[PDB]
Amino acid sequence: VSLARRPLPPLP
Amino acid sequence: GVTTFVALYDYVASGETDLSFKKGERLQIVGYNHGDWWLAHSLTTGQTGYIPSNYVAPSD
Repeated sequence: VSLARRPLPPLP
Repeated sequence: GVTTFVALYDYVASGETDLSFKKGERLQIVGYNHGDWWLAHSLTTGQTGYIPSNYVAPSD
């Protein structure tokens, strides 16, 4: 569940 | 409800759970997914791992 809900990376 | 996505950018994964992929790769989502990161399988390279949803768009 945490793996899905992690912060996203910034766009390049 | 689409299951196939295209990578919009190259992405180098940081962790062992995550898939690295290159711009243009076709990716299919695997199983139940929620949140922002989804388990995917690269139709291009055969690799699997979580992908960040902001790096991909629905594709044929």
